[PDB]
Amino acid sequence: SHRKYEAPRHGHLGFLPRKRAASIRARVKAFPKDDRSKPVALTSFLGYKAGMTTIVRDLDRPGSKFHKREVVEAVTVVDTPPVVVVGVVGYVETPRGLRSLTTVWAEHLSDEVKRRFYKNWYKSKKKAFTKYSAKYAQDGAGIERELARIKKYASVVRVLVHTQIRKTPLAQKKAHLAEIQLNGGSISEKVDWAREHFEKTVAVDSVFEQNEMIDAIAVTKGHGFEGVTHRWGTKKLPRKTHRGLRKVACIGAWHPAHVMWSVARAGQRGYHSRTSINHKIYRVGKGDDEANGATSFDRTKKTITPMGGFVHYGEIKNDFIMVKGCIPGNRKRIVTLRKSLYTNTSRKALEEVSLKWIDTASKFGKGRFQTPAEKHAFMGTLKKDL
Amino acid sequence: NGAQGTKFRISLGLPVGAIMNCADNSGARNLYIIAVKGSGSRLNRLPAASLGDMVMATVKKGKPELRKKVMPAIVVRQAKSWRRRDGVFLYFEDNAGVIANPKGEMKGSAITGPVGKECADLWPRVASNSGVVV
Amino acid sequence: AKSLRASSHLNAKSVKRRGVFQKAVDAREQRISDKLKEDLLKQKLEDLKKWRDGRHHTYKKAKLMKQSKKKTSFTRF
Amino acid sequence: GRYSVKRYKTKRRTRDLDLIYNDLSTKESVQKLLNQPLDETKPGLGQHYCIHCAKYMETAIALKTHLKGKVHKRRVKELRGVPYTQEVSDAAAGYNLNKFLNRVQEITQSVGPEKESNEALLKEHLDSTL
Amino acid sequence: RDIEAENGGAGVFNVNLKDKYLLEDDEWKNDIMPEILDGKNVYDFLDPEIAAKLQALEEEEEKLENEGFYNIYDGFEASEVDDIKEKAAWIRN
Amino acid sequence: MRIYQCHFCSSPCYPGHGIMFVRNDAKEFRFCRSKCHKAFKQRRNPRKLKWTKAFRKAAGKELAVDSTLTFAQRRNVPVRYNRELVATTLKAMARIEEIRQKRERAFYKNRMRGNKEKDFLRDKKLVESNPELLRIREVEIARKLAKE
RNA sequence: UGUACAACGGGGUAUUGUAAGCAGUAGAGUAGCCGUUACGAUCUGCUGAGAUUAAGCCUUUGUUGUCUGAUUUGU
RNA sequence: GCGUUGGAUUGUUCACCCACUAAUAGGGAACGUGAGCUGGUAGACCGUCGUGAGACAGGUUAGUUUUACCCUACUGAUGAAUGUUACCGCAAUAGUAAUUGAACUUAGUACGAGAGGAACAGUUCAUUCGGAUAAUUGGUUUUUGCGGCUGUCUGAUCAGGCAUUGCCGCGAAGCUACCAUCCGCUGGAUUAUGGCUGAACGCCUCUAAGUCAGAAUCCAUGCUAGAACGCGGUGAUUU
RNA sequence: GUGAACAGCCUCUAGUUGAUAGAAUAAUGUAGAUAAGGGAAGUCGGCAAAAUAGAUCCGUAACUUCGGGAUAAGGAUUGGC
Ligand SMILES: [Zn+2]
Ligand SMILES: [Zn+2]
Repeated sequence: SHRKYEAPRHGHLGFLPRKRAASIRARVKAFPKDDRSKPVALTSFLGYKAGMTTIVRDLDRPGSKFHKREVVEAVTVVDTPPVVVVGVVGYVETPRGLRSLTTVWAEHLSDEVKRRFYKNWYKSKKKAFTKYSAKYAQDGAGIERELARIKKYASVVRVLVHTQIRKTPLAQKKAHLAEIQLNGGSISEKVDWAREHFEKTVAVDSVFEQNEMIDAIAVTKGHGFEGVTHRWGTKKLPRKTHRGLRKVACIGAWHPAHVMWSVARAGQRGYHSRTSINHKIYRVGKGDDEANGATSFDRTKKTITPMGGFVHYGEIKNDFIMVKGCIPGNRKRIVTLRKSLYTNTSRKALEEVSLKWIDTASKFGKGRFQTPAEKHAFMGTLKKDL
Repeated sequence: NGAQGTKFRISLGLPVGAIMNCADNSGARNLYIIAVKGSGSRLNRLPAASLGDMVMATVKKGKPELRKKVMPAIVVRQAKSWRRRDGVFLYFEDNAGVIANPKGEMKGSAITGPVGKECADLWPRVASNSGVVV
Repeated sequence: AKSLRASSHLNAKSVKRRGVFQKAVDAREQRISDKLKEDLLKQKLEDLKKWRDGRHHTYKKAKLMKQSKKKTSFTRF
Repeated sequence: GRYSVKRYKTKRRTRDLDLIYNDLSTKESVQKLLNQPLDETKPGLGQHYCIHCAKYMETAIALKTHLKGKVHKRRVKELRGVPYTQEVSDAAAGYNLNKFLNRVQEITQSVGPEKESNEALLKEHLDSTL
Repeated sequence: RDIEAENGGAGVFNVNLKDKYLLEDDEWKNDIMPEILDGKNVYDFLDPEIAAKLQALEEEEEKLENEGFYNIYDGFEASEVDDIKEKAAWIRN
Repeated sequence: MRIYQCHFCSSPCYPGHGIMFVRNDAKEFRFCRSKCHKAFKQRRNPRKLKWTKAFRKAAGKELAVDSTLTFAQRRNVPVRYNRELVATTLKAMARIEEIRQKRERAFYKNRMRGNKEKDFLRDKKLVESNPELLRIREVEIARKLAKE
């Protein structure tokens, strides 16, 4: 019958099946549409999530009620050391989909990507790309033939890059590998760009800058086998109901003969692959230049990394991207930053964000001091000193 | 309408069935009844609001001339933990209540004790009748 | 209200895009290309501080003959 | 846990010794609260109000037994010195030192013995009527 | 109103709250005042007459540096004292 | 942006940190953390708790009055914004902090002098107390040096 | 068989709230001795001291030790 | 396509009452005998009747069914064999999600004797829903981390044990809350309807052949999984 | 020993250390516990839980078979030396 009281659904049927993702590194499923008028440009970048922090900003937002007023905001920090290019792939069009017809790799590669190809590195002879390096002999007939194949056919060009995990404090030793699309024009020029860029790095300043809205694609923080109440958001039955109270009691009065795909059962919560769009970059900071965490308003020399470092992460000795709010994934993960897939008709993607202050206090507790010098000055001289 | 400005969001402290204080000398001591204007509609959920929110109420304690009579007016103190978009969390000693007409104009002419910053910015006549903001 | 996929709102957005937003989107591309080229030149400056005929032929003919003996080919019978 | 949670709620919040200091400071404030016209809602119908422990008793004998007690003496021995304002809290950190020191010498000179004499008059008044 | 109409409408035009301000030098229009330093706040230390009080502070500090402000037991020489110390530390352990 | 002081701990309260309480006298009490907030709720006396700065300054720990501590006066009458005046103040603050820290270290030295005399007298009493362990020490040292 | 890995330790960060021991005359009074000694909750000082600090915190020029066991796989 | 509430009333409700709201639309899959969970036989009393045992025109009160460990379905999780192993990818099929209200300005303008009083374009924020997140705030404490308390025991001090985690306070980390924060789009074809050309029918006609616009609709872009018998490109191939 | 107490908690004598074990710490359960602001909006129904609780002092209404009601109610206190 007709339920006597309408109410919305519990959960979203588009984010199904709620299963474990098939890879720790979420897979980019769409890059922006190419305009062959414009220069050669990467469509994406890789990074490692490193905690969160708090900032204050001076908001020039006309129409709003914080116009010409200060605003506290959360931000996420991604360690974004430079990315190394190692290959090219060409993707020809077919009436089945897109097909790869050739992949070309570089001459020399790092132990990191070799470790990625390997699964027991400490026993192997490490014979991965020996014959390919040999194929990189006098004139590289094969290399040039496959590159010319990509220039002739293949329609669209992606570039195989890897990270420099060696730079992070992470204890993994193994780099991630990813195809990132080139969105400029002239397939010939794309291939020439890649050919010139083998064995060379691309920093994050050369892919993004401030006031840019980017998308984060990642995997979300597995919690494991979870029940209905916390996995979909259902009510709880009052108390001491039969066969428990953290579940759906039943379907009603009416009689089906099956259980539907729509009735909110138990299972995995988390480790799902998610794509969260339109996060505004607030700072593209650089390790070469200290006083990253400092500001025009502050003038207090300090890096963004808080006292005692981040929690379950080390220090930021590298270039980093600061975005506002909450991205998917937890600390120590691999996130891909993509750029927006569409021109955004919101003034939010035009306002030149200006910061006043960044919080470099300890996240291993209730932090009250931004610097150990401040802690020293406030506490005063202790017993151990003198 | 009647208020000057947008629907801004500050945490909810005052569900239906909550007796809160009146300290002006219009005659009332207390405010109870049902209704909250600009409240959603969800199964099993209570109408509860603040942000200088307008609410329907009766005098549980006060003069009989205005007991037995439903009336609109506005929250000025809450005692829940509210967040200012400029820094810190704020909270008051208590809840506070007090009386008005649907245009935002007050039956009383002066307010005792502090009144919320955003409540006064949203309701002009509260700011004129209040001597103490925050 | 007017939905997300309302024709009028989308037309208004379409008119806004060609103007003040695409200029800001196109300036960033030139900026970032100018940075990308210098990140190459600095790496060069640091460097100056010091058939397919091999196996595809055999592998593909063997695949095709396995396909034609097992009759498991999409195009050939 | 439950004891602190269910005693020190902001609903059941009491009256912040700073203000009791400012009230016992002057003559008119103490006489007003000794007079305290008949209120139907207050416990003792107004009268029988201790100011140190800001509390309405029912009766004169309940006031007597309150004054002959350590709960009263706790408060009188807490209220002798300065009241610990934000002035103290920031002068400790190196902020508005001179304001704090002016307040301190002001209490030491003017306001201190004022309040002490007021307390003594209160005590002998209560002991004489009771 | 009309400058708004020229640049952009009501909700887009970013007015400069400055350009109206009255200063000694006009070239410094687009400056910013620092609000916070290491732990301190600039507005608290900012007086017109601070350099003279700092000169007095330095005079006082230099007087103290000349004064005695920044600067063995009989019966035991030094090695006797060290022997007693180590014997006592051994005894406690 | 401002840096307030905790009503209890006298510590800095940065933006996005702590809780504020607004008394009926229209008076603000902001705390660095829930520890100090809950102590305020329980009506503790911060001049009796040893982990505050008020207890310290009242007891005669790290000093309370000095010429260094008068510069951070609150200022309710402003000034014309001379950037030269701003730049002078920026250097002045750094200099003042060095001077204050040195004077603080001196105060701590003045407090903790007279401790080594006491420690030495402790050790003297102990060693003159307990000779029967010194025999075990002598014989074991001799045994070890004869062993090596 | 390496800027390798681990167990300990060091440093930083954070939580708590000022350790054990010794002394004082600071201590409501009480007794004894011609003001003085004994008892004495507690207070004051050495002492933001002492303790804990990854078990899913950060860091390491230290000490000590460890690094070829088993099975299986061919176009 | 998306939503269609919160409550009062059991001397009763086959319903009504006042509020909030954009709105508070109707129904089915049970009631075409009988099927989740919850309100609405044995004892006893009053009333009507009966010679009586007892029955009832009634009314009141109290009053023990207890799966799933099987198959299927559903939800999540592995996995043999398709030369071995590893890496990067394609996308058939299936699912799909965003919603509503207010505010500035347009403008006290259009319109109007007056009283009153809109909208497009440009902007800002919130309601319902969803998905993430843990910088901050709050909650949580076997960190049994620190300290304290009662009673008892270890001769006293120290350091500890027991009190079904003994009790009190603070309590990081982790988990977590519209109790905290962040984010949530744009192309083609169409309905009603309005039209162009134009016969049928020497007038005329949006229609018969053709054709332009047009709805929160449809299909796609985008998001989720990835055929375990769907696929490609690529690295190594055994003293 | 605490304490009004053969209550509850710890201990001496005497006795026992028996009840299938090991590793992890998902959901759902069984037995408990805490929770901001609001406080019965929940629900047939305040079911359950919470709150109160010992001892000293003050004080204690209607009604009453004059015997009671009555620990009515409602209030001030509790350590150590
Ligand atoms: Zn009192
Ligand atoms: Zn504090």
